Amino acid sequence: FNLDAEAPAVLSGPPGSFFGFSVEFYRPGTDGVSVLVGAPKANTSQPGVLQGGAVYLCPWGASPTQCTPIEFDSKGSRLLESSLSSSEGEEPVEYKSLQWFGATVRAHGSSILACAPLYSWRTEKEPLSDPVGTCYLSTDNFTRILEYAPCRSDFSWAAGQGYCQGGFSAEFTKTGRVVLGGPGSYFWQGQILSATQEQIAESYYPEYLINLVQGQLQTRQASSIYDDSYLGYSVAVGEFSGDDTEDFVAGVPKGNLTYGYVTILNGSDIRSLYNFSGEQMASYFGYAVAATDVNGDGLDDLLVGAPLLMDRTPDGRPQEVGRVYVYLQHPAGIEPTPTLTLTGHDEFGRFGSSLTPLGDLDQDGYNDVAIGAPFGGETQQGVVFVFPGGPGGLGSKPSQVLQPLWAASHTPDFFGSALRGGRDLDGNGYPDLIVGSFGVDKAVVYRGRPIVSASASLTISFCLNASGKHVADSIGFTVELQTLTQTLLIQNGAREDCREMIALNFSLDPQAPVDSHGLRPALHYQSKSRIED
Amino acid sequence: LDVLTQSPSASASLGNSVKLTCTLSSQHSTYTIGWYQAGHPDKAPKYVMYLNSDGSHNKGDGLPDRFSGSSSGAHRYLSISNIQPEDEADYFCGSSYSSGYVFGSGTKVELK
Amino acid sequence: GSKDIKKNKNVTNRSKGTAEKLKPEDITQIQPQQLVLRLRSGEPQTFTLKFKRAEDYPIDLYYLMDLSYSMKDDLENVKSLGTDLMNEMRRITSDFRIGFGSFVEKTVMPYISTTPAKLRNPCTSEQNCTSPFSYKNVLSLTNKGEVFNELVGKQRISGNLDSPEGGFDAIMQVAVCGSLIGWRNVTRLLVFSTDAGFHFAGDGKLGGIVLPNDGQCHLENNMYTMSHYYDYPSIAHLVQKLSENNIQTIFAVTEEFQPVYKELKNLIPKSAVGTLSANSSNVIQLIIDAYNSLSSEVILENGKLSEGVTISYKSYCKNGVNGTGENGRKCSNISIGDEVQFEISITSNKCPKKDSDSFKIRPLGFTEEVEVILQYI
Amino acid sequence: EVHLVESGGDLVQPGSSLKLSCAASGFTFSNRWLYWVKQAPGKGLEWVGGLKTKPNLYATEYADSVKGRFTISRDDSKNSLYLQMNTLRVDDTALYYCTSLTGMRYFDYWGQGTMVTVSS
Ligand SMILES: *[C@@H]1O[C@H](CO)[C@@H](O[C@@H]2O[C@H](CO)[C@@H](O[C@@H]3O[C@H](CO[C@H]4O[C@H](CO[C@H]5O[C@H](CO)[C@@H](O)[C@H](O)[C@@H]5O)[C@@H](O)[C@H](O[C@H]5O[C@H](CO)[C@@H](O)[C@H](O)[C@@H]5O)[C@@H]4O)[C@@H](O)[C@H](O[C@H]4O[C@H](CO)[C@@H](O)[C@H](O)[C@@H]4O)[C@@H]3O)[C@H](O)[C@H]2NC(C)=O)[C@H](O)[C@H]1NC(C)=O
Ligand SMILES: *[C@@H]1O[C@H](CO)[C@@H](O[C@@H]2O[C@H](CO)[C@@H](O[C@@H]3O[C@H](CO)[C@@H](O)[C@H](O[C@H]4O[C@H](CO)[C@@H](O)[C@H](O)[C@@H]4O)[C@@H]3O)[C@H](O)[C@H]2NC(C)=O)[C@H](O)[C@H]1NC(C)=O
Ligand SMILES: *[C@@H]1O[C@H](CO)[C@@H](O[C@@H]2O[C@H](CO)[C@@H](O[C@@H]3O[C@H](CO)[C@@H](O)[C@H](O)[C@@H]3O)[C@H](O)[C@H]2NC(C)=O)[C@H](O)[C@H]1NC(C)=O
Ligand SMILES: *[C@@H]1O[C@H](CO)[C@@H](O[C@@H]2O[C@H](CO)[C@@H](O[C@@H]3O[C@H](CO)[C@@H](O)[C@H](O)[C@@H]3O)[C@H](O)[C@H]2NC(C)=O)[C@H](O)[C@H]1NC(C)=O
Ligand SMILES: *[C@@H]1O[C@H](CO)[C@@H](O[C@@H]2O[C@H](CO)[C@@H](O[C@@H]3O[C@H](CO)[C@@H](O)[C@H](O)[C@@H]3O)[C@H](O)[C@H]2NC(C)=O)[C@H](O)[C@H]1NC(C)=O
Ligand SMILES: *[C@@H]1O[C@H](CO)[C@@H](O[C@@H]2O[C@H](CO)[C@@H](O[C@@H]3O[C@H](CO)[C@@H](O)[C@H](O)[C@@H]3O)[C@H](O)[C@H]2NC(C)=O)[C@H](O)[C@H]1NC(C)=O
Ligand SMILES: *[C@@H]1O[C@H](CO)[C@@H](O[C@@H]2O[C@H](CO)[C@@H](O)[C@H](O)[C@H]2NC(C)=O)[C@H](O)[C@H]1NC(C)=O
Ligand SMILES: *[C@@H]1O[C@H](CO)[C@@H](O[C@@H]2O[C@H](CO)[C@@H](O)[C@H](O)[C@H]2NC(C)=O)[C@H](O)[C@H]1NC(C)=O
Ligand SMILES: *[C@@H]1O[C@H](CO)[C@@H](O[C@@H]2O[C@H](CO)[C@@H](O)[C@H](O)[C@H]2NC(C)=O)[C@H](O)[C@H]1NC(C)=O
Ligand SMILES: *[C@@H]1O[C@H](CO)[C@@H](O[C@@H]2O[C@H](CO)[C@@H](O)[C@H](O)[C@H]2NC(C)=O)[C@H](O)[C@H]1NC(C)=O
Ligand SMILES: *[C@@H]1O[C@H](CO)[C@@H](O)[C@H](O)[C@H]1NC(C)=O
Ligand SMILES: [Ca+2]
Ligand SMILES: [Ca+2]
Ligand SMILES: [Ca+2]
Ligand SMILES: [Ca+2]
Ligand SMILES: [Ca+2]
Ligand SMILES: [Ca+2]
Ligand SMILES: [Ca+2]
Repeated sequence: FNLDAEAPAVLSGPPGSFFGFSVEFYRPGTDGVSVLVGAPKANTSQPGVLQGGAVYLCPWGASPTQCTPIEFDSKGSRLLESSLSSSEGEEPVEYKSLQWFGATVRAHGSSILACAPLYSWRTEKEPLSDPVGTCYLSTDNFTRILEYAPCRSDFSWAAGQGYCQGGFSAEFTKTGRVVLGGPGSYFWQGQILSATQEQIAESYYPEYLINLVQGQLQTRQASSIYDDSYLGYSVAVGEFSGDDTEDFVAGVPKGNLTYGYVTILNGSDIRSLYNFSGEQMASYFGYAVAATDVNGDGLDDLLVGAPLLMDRTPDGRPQEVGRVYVYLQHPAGIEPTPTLTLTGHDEFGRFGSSLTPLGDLDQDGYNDVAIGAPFGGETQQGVVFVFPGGPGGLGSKPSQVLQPLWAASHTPDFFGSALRGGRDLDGNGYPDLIVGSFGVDKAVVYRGRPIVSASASLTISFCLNASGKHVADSIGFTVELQTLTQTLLIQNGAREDCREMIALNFSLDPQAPVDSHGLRPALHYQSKSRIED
Repeated sequence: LDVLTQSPSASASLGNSVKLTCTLSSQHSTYTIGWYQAGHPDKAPKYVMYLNSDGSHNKGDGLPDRFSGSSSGAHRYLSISNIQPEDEADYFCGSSYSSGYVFGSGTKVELK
Repeated sequence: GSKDIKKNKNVTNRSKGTAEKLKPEDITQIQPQQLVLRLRSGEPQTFTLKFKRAEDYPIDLYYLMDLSYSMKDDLENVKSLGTDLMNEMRRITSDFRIGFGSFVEKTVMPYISTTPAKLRNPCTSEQNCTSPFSYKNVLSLTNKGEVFNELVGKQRISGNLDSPEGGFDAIMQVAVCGSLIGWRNVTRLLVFSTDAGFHFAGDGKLGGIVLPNDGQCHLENNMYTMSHYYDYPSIAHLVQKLSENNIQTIFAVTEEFQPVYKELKNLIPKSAVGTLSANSSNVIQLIIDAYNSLSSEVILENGKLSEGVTISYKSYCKNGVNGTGENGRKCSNISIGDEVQFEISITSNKCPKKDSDSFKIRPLGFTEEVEVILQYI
Repeated sequence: EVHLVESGGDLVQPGSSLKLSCAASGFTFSNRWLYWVKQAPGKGLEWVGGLKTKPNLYATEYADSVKGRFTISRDDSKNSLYLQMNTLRVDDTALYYCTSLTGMRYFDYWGQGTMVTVSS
């Protein structure tokens, strides 16, 4: 169906960099529109830093689709003031080597948040190797870049925030509030951790590595019975409280005696509103979370991924085949149990490692969803499945399946391990999709085709009538009577077109001209392409 | 802007506990505050502690460990566990905000 | 439809004495070893197999131990299993062999404190811990019980940062390393001894580890190399590799972690859980109670069916208790020298492109099989 | 160690102007934000204003009781901070303390402030 899968645009980064680990749209609009791609293991022009990571800007509308790295940071690792003051000689406070910068990339307007969840530091008091998080926030198109490291604090070891790994997951709300997950706080209880770009800017005191973002929200420490839960392994945002301010969805994949759970935290406060819990022990429920209105009721519906889920075959053999759980929101609340569940078909395929909204991909009235299986397909390179929106929620079977056009190799591709959708790159009025594939150091861009709606009838004569959203003025059709065959241009604004002289069968002309954007129209579902008397 | 509210006095017998309170503005109920001890005869203030919305605190480098802090919504507390003569002082609450700093009106701690 | 039983060599008589003890290939416990079934469209075809638990089938035991610091007093009590367990097993079988291996965690940055001091000694300075490791195969299976006491008595305890431990990529290596561990075609018992929860797949992502476990042997100099490169296995990959390699797992775990391992038991077929004493002082009776639970039950697996074929089971057990459906694969209370019956119905919905295919029905925990050969009419 | 030392306290008529100075020692003065806090002769602390470092463009802040009347300045080559006070009120009588903010926004070091006595 609607994504142009026969010739998508392929971006490629340095070999062995993990380019395509995280992906995003930047400045989606009439001008400046670009793709951002993270490369966690890339090399960087920073003094004494090995595999520090990178983020690549890949401008759209350039036909070779070239990519250039962004310097969020350009310094080496900082030094201990006591050491550079001492006859013993200098030592680092920081360990930027192998930090995984660009393992999370997010953008909102002209601002970009890029995070390094394997960053760690020597606390300035005593020798430690604490994997606190760090992120760099760019504001006003690289006019200013700010280090945000909210778990880097005086609470410095695994028992406090010292292992937090903040920016292991991240989001921006509709107003531009930064939201982070850090799965390692308080003996791996984990934490959600949120500030506005105005607070992050007002906090700026670069001489201090432990610093206050006054007014920041964060979830409290709980009793030791909650340890090893991993809260904030994944985060998403949607309006679930019924107020004006989006509410943070977060994944707890090891919580609840290793069954896993998902929590919705309210915006404005950070207090819990609803909880959903996993079907099976050590199925990774909350590996991925998403929120979008899939039935068009006006309310965000929750989606949750459990990639490791088992079932058994009708034969009786067990298999790892991941599951995605869907929970529609009603005006009374969200139900504590799934309204639909989708299951994978490939053993070890990991269906539900990735979720994204597509917006309304086919302009049908309902938001569609893409779901990834990083090890799916007949040669285990990976797959992406498009599931259609509709009045009952998602359809239970996909409207499209996306797969690599390149051949298999000595190591996995992880195609569909990262997804971003629901913005429009070429500006044709249909949403587009970016797929990450970091095992080959690639990312792939799939574009929504224009949709034509059509009708025709026999009147022994025959008549034709066709129109479509954002389609050109004249639409090319080809027609067969069963014999006579014809090719016609039908105007998109017409009432009808008709001919004087069984079955009538038609299609969009396969050799008709390519549109201004480089695409051809798709004929919509139903639309009765054949009539017989 | 940020308003910090303190009671003018608190008291306890030598060897009993004291709790001071400082209340933040309801718009600013999640802000982190510093505590200062400053009543010693015409001497400059001394940083005691800072205290977070969640109750987490960190003490100054020389503080006797009798001092500890806790939080409840907009309220912030300093607890002194067993009052010595050297705990008899003014204690000032204080909060940084987007365009400056503000101090509470101070609480005197008295032996009885 | 028609059927023909081709081999039908009898299950063993109850053994007369020590004068000629049988080899584990000569002992027969499942009755028809091969038969051919002519299937015809939608017609169901039923056959029956008998099972009989043999008198003295050999045992291999691998003891796999958590060597994090809280197991220090456990290790002091475990030094003597290589003679005490050899003695208490001498009433259970003529042939028994014992092996030892030990685990801690992945040796990478979230799971271990990575300062030069905590790499040399993972613990507080008064505790003499060795540096961390993922898995050691200390002693491949042997009948020389005093070599277990010797080698296990000279191991040194280690330490780790996060509470759940890296035991699942030690279970994987014990299953898939075969001839390095030294396993025979006998009952393979794995004792997994620990006082913490388990790391599983997706926990590698916090350390930047994203390749799934391939489930292959990576031992060099008896150490597991590449724990930094492959993620932990999922339960669904251990379910596969334990069942494929005939291994029956005893989770000998402390009283705190019973409610997690009691559910890992429900996922991993033909496995058992015991309540370990804080100092492993009950180990010999824990293993023997668990072995009696593992050994007194049968479960029938089958190989993958071809397209449109279907299978179902009925089971007839001791004291007249029976079963049907997926419960028809099970049978229980099977005493030494006791006998059991199953009836199994094949069915088809198609005529495939080839006139035949075949598949094996087999008791979990054993290499003995019935081959069913299908002829499509 | 880590001293701050205020100078320039005096008795002056209302409507006059006065210059207060503070010298730092034992810490890197160009790496800390410095601040003025007054205390009137029987009253609680009041923040007067402050002045950031070079990466924060030497930005400067003042209380509404003080805006447009006073001005704060810095010399990182002299390890020294200044307050210029103009059109003094009788309300400006206080001990003026010189002090430093940490990253966690607490005053770690204080001097021992100069008395200013604005009186006829
Ligand atoms: C979705 O699911 C999640 C679970 O997966 C669920 O969240 C859990 O919900 C329960 C119930 O709400 C939580 O348990 C409660 O936690 C309360 C807070 O505990 C901490 O703070 C306590 C109060 O002191 C702090 O806060 C006060 C504020 O007033 C402040 O003054 C203090 O200075 C301080 O800052 C504290 O007492 C408590 O102590 C425990 O933890 C500390 C370590 O931090 C430990 O040292 C203590 O020994 C102790 O174990 C903790 O610090 C708590 O107040 C509350 O208490 C109730 O239970 C006790 C008995 O257990 C009663 O005596 C008491 O009267 C109360 O009834 C209770 O323990 C739990 O923490 C959540 N887990 C999380 C967040 O992970 C969500 O609610 C679900 N959402 C839904 C259903 O929609
Ligand atoms: C927001 O920030 C981004 C990132 O900087 C910025 O995108 C960049 O804009 C610059 C300026 O247009 C681009 O620089 C161009 O690079 C190409 C080669 O790749 C050159 O051929 C271009 O030459 C033109 O501009 C030169 C300026 O020195 C002229 O001398 C020359 O004659 C040409 O006129 C030019 O140097 C850069 O490639 C992009 N980078 C990417 C990947 O987009 C964006 O423009 C900013 N948007 C704003 C300010 O709104
Ligand atoms: C970032 O830079 C580092 C360092 O240059 C790159 O690491 C280097 O990778 C190469 C090529 O594989 C290594 O050379 C190879 O060595 C092996 C033997 O170890 C040999 O078989 C080959 O013939 C070969 O030359 C090299 O050792 C290694 N160096 C270091 C310091 O690690 C790395 O690939 C770069 N990463 C990215 C993302 O660009
Ligand atoms: C998500 O968080 C927001 C913010 O806390 C919640 O909205 C809050 O709701 C409470 C209770 O209604 C409001 O208290 C108010 O007090 C004033 C008097 O001071 C009273 O006049 C109001 O009618 C109300 O009782 C609070 O102001 C309000 N805060 C905001 C920012 O609107 C919201 O309820 C939470 N999510 C849900 C819906 O559970
Ligand atoms: C391992 O743990 C077991 C069980 O916790 C320990 O067993 C205990 O052994 C002690 C000896 O240190 C026994 O104590 C003695 O009991 C007798 C009779 O009550 C008394 O007269 C002695 O003075 C002494 O207290 C104890 O009864 C026994 N049971 C328990 C649970 O304590 C065992 O010692 C531990 N160590 C090893 C290496 O086995
Ligand atoms: C569960 O399954 C077993 C096995 O099919 C059933 O055993 C059946 O029991 C009946 C009644 O005893 C047998 O009929 C009679 O058996 C006696 C000996 O037990 C014999 O002397 C009579 O001449 C007559 O055959 C039947 O043969 C026997 N079938 C088999 C194959 O053992 C049992 O009844 C079932 N019980 C349940 C749970 O319904
Ligand atoms: C954690 O997961 C367990 C298992 O799913 C939950 O226990 C279940 O509770 C639901 C609702 O009562 C039942 O329908 C299931 O049958 C229960 N399953 C089991 C295994 O007992 C438990 O409620 C969950 N806790 C949380 C986080 O809500
Ligand atoms: C109208 O119908 C005819 C018959 O299906 C189509 O002609 C065949 O279409 C199929 C499927 O596209 C092709 O594989 C054949 O090669 C075509 N040739 C024939 C006649 O067998 C024709 O494409 C249809 N065209 C329109 C205008 O709808
Ligand atoms: C911790 O234990 C190890 C092993 O026993 C000790 O190292 C041994 O020390 C003895 C006595 O000095 C030597 O004979 C061995 O050759 C050493 N072997 C090793 C491991 O190198 C180590 O000294 C002990 N440390 C503490 C804290 O007591
Ligand atoms: C245990 O049983 C397995 C399976 O029967 C044996 O493996 C087979 O051994 C024969 C003879 O070497 C080979 O021809 C087969 O290809 C092997 N198949 C498998 C499963 O690999 C194994 O040799 C037996 N080992 C013992 C201890 O008897
Ligand atoms: C086995 O049979 C005996 C009776 O002979 C009975 O007491 C025992 O409970 C049975 N065990 C089970 C239920 O497997
Ligand atoms: Ca809301
Ligand atoms: Ca909806
Ligand atoms: Ca749609
Ligand atoms: Ca488009
Ligand atoms: Ca332990
Ligand atoms: Ca112990
Ligand atoms: Ca561990």
